[PDB]
Amino acid sequence: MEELIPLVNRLQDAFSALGQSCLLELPQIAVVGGQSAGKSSVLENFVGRDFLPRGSGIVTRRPLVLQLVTSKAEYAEFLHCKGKKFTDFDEVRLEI
Repeated sequence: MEELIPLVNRLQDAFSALGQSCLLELPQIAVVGGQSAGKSSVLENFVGRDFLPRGSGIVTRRPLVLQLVTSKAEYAEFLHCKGKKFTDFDEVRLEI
């Protein structure tokens, strides 16, 4: 169809910021894998940049909603970082 993924992204974003995500958990993809499965590398190969935390033991302690949008430019933005544009993906991991 046309504009389904970006539309639901807006819905997810709208549901994300006003914490009432109990109504949510609506259709979307959830990533499940062992610590040794290397699921982090798969995601990093999608973006084409390293931006996920690395360290001994589990580093991901919060559910990460990763919304990928095709664009000519390359940057990232956090909802809790209103208006700020990240161009350094090494800064992105540190922010997470």
